[PDB]
Amino acid sequence: RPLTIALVAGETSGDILGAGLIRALKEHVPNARFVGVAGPRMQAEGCEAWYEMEELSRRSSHIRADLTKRFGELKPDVFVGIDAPDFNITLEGNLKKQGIKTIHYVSPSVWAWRQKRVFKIGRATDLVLAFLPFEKAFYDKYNVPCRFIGHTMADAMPLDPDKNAARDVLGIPHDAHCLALLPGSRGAEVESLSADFLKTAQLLRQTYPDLEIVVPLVNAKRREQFERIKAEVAPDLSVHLLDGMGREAMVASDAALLASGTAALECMLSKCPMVVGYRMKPFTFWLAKRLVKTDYVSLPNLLAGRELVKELLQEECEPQKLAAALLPLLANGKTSHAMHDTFRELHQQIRCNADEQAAQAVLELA
Amino acid sequence: RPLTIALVAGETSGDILGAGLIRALKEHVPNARFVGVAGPRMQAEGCEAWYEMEELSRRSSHIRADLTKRFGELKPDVFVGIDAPDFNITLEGNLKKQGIKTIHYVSPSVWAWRQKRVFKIGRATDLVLAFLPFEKAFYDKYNVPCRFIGHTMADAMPLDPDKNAARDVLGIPHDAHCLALLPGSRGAEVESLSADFLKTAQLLRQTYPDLEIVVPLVNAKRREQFERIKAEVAPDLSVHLLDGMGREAMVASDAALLASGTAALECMLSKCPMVVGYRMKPFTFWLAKRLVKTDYVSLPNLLAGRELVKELLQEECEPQKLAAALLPLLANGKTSHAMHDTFRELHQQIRCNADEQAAQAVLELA
Ligand SMILES: O=c1ccn([C@@H]2O[C@H](COP(=O)(O)OP(=O)(O)O)[C@@H](O)[C@H]2O)c(=O)[nH]1
Ligand SMILES: O=c1ccn([C@@H]2O[C@H](COP(=O)(O)OP(=O)(O)O)[C@@H](O)[C@H]2O)c(=O)[nH]1
Repeated sequence: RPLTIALVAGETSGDILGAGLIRALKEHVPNARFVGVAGPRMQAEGCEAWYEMEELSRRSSHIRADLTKRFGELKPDVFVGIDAPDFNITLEGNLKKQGIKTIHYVSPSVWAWRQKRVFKIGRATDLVLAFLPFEKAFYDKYNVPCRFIGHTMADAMPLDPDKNAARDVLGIPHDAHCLALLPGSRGAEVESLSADFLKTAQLLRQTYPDLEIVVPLVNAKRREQFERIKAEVAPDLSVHLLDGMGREAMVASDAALLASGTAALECMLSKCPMVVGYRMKPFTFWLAKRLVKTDYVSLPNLLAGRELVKELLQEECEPQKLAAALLPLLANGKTSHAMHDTFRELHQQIRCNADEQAAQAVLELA
Repeated sequence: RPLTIALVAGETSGDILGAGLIRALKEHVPNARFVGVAGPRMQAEGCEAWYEMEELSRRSSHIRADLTKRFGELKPDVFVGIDAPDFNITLEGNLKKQGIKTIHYVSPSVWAWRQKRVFKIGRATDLVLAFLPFEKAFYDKYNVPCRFIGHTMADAMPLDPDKNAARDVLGIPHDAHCLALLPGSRGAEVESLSADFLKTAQLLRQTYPDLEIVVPLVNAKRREQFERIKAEVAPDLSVHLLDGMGREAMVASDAALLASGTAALECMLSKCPMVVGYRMKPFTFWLAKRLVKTDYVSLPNLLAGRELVKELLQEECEPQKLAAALLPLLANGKTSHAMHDTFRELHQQIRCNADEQAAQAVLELA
């Protein structure tokens, strides 16, 4: 049987990676066969599309079950889960259980929000392909086979971009200073940063009165959001509102002000000096930092030094798991009595007559 | 001169702490004088109100400037900043510069989101008053004088609450199992958790068909938000919607399902077994964890291993600071050229022909 590769892509970015992977493999094995969940680019390269990438939830669970069986029957030489970790990691695990060799393409950095998920990746995969070196170093800490392959955007973007050519595309004068404002691809980011970014540009106009200001907006919604904010904050500030074209804007500009994330890497490859501005809910940042630091989020467990009360976070905060955790407690029996007694002990440990303690602290210092 | 204490409270919770502190001090010094920013409870105990607590932004900056001068003239024996860290920490610093002894009451855990702010607290204060032991242990790590005084809520809540009395207040039958649902005091929490909490209760009704469900809602907005979600998720689930009364609901219930935060402590003091459910943006949790782990958030600095590009986060993401950071870059001179060359070096380090690397990884495993 000729080399047969199973692929699953779940988004346009993954379809691009998959098509590039197919082309490179056909160079070494022109007879290779490719099947799975394919977008139009993978299909154009010959990927058999059992399902369309756009089809990636009830339906998703059904597809993953079907692929688990079919890939099980097929026994492909390798399975490559292309990104889409919420779908592919579990699938990679199901196939590894059947002895099939699995690769996960792209570090699921956001998805792997806790140690337990790193171990899930390692158990589900024979190898992880990581774009960046510090991602490989991360998995090195866990004896998880990971190969640093470089970043495809670095292959696609030249070392020395043409600033003047980008300015010609955007109609930006070559003699003017030019500032790129990337308020973010997410609504939360745009809402948090757009006003401050506009005020920043207003301040800079005081020094550079002919400063060109280009604003690449990823989609119509984010655009309408930005115009709304601008109308209330800086109605008289003339700017270039662009539909996409963030790459052109950054290659063209002399500096960029970015929310953060993928833009900062693309900006680096554009050779545009940048300043990164970001703002997040302080309350949740504290919770996260609390968790990273202790594995807990709730005060009873911090006071007890153990998982005294059950904490179900993120994907574990789900009805079935919540109900299973509450059922022993609603029984109002032995378990509830033991938690009751520990609660009384901790209550006593922090019952100190704080008003008097504070009053004494004042009097000592005085 | 009789003992003279300066106090600043900025919210109702701080007014309660301040009034309790005033009463305890008057026990030891009935002639003591109290002045500053006082709510109605502090005033009732005799606190001279130079400003009303409700007045705590342009106006806030003006008040803090005025208090910096006046407290400077007064030279109070002690200044106590009662919570409100965004106002009081800077004020405590201004007064310490004048030799005045300062105490900050209540650990500013959320406000102190990074090391630099812990050092700010230590420089601004002679002592921090912390409700909880792990908060004191935190400041012990930084040689920041901190006194663990216990939690005032533990003083106010009895060790053995009366479940049946709370049920009588709420009209809950004594023979029924009762579940408290606290979907959160913030709109983001209610939106994220209300549906899953309702579905959880629906599942539990399958085992406890007479289960009472009490939902304490902090305000009318959060209430309207919850009813809206319930109308779409569980219109036929009968529940008790309460205006506040979270304490009564928890003392009364046999178990509680809580978003998290202050509720979990109050639930512990209510002797109600609990399950903590929480959900936050994965993307921002990763950023935070990224920062906690490295001090950076942007990919260029992670690749460089230093602050190659300026990152201005949270309170530093402000127009004046953003503009000052962009001005050297817009100059498009020596600095921009050095960042350009480093960008080209990092670009080369991750330009590896990833498609071919990935293809080779597949072929090896096959
Ligand atoms: O304010 C902005 C923020 C981002 N982008 C562009 O949007 C693309 C995708 O950004 P995203 O944050 O969505 O990266 P992802 O999460 O998809 O990897 C990037 O090429 C950016 O250049 C933009 O045009 N304006
Ligand atoms: O879904 C909820 C969540 C909280 N609370 C109550 O709201 C009070 C204040 O909660 P918060 O989270 O605002 O604590 P804070 O941040 O003010 O310290 C607490 O006593 C809780 O019992 C409630 O009644 N329903």
